[PDB]
Amino acid sequence: QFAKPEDAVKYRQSAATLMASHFGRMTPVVKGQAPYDAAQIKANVEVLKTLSALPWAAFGPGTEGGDARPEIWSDAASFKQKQQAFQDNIVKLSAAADAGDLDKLRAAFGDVGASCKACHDAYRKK
Amino acid sequence: QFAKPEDAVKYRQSAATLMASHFGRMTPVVKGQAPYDAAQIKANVEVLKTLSALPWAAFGPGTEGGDARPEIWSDAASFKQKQQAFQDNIVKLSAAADAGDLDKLRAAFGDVGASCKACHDAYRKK
Ligand code: HEC
Ligand code: HEC
Repeated sequence: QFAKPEDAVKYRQSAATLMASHFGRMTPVVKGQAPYDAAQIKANVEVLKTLSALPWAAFGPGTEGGDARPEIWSDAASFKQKQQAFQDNIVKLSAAADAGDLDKLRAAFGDVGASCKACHDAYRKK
Repeated sequence: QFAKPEDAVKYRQSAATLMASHFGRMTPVVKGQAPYDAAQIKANVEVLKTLSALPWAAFGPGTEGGDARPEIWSDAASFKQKQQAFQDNIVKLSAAADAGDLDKLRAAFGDVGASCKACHDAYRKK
């Protein structure tokens, strides 16, 4: 869907911006500093689920650039494993949210965050 | 969810970027220049539906900036009418996509595009 590689870069950076907001805005909830409203979090995690599927299609062939490492493309199966595992962790977060289980939400949230960081450590330029 | 107004601006601009991609990537389909796969479009319009609900919450109080006109806030009911009407047009696009009705999709697509433009004309700085 991208006329030029720059358009893919802009897309995936914007998807990442939205994911960071929808994930990070729950930090105060998981820490107990903001109240836990199960319906609110369920809805927010549904948005995050949709968003968290979006970046990967924007690392398509020829879309090199931004702060994306070339090993994303040269090690395609490994990068895929990381994004699929991240979305697996998102599924677990969804299950926790859908159940209205705060303890499960905290745990799942931590696992998601670790998966974001693990990918950035390997595949995002400093 | 925004620590500073700049964070709201960044969010809504990123949501707009993603909406522009998910809407605009259908242009070749509506024009017949790319093939129509009903399932593909149904899925894409579901993503667009999710995205198209997102910008409005990021024009919250104190989030003035970017290319957002101040009349967004001083005429709150009027701006609301425009975003609600836009999402109404998105619902019509969803119905067309879900039905697998290409003629209905073309028509709905045009109405959505007109709604984007009508808001920008009134509420987005040149
Ligand atoms: C690999 C499988 C990733 C996972 C999982 C997550 N992110 Fe990511 N992120 C990744 C890359 C390769 C890049 C660079 C993209 C580019 O072309 O520049 C990013 C970037 C970000 C950014 C910065 C966006 C920008 O402003 O330019 C943010 C804020 C970000 N990523 C956040 C984020 C979060 C919150 C994640 C988990 C919920 C997450 N990312 C996962 C690769 C990967
Ligand atoms: C008002 C109800 C709007 C509707 C409907 C749509 N858009 Fe919009 N858009 C609006 C404003 C007020 C702004 C400026 C935001 C800011 O603070 O700068 C925008 C911006 C955009 C942009 C530019 C984003 C950027 O790169 O900075 C794009 C690409 C955009 N809008 C696209 C877009 C599309 C495709 C829409 C319909 C599907 C649409 N917008 C509707 C206000 C409104």
